[PDB]
Amino acid sequence: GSSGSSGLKVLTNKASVMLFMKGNKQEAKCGFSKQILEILNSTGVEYETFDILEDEEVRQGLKTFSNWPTYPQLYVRGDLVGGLDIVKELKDNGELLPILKGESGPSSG
Repeated sequence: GSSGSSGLKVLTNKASVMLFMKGNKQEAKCGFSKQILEILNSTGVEYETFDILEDEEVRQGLKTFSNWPTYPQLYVRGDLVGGLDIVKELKDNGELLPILKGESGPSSG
């Protein structure tokens, strides 16, 4: 545990849909990094990005927490969802929108 800066869960629980990557929405190569994004966006839901470089501690602090240094990483509800390969998977399948949104409580009754 890298003593210093204790607030990961919060980060992953900052925005409905969290997306950690190098460059953040700000910068994006084009694929892989931007991919997930485009998808996280294509969904139409709400999400955000974060810096994993600027905050090295977080970098490993996350991978060490999620146990998936194979960024990017998507966090939903509370448990780690997965990486692009994963995210895309859901989306592709067509079961991400309902995963991102966050179903809860009755609708009609």
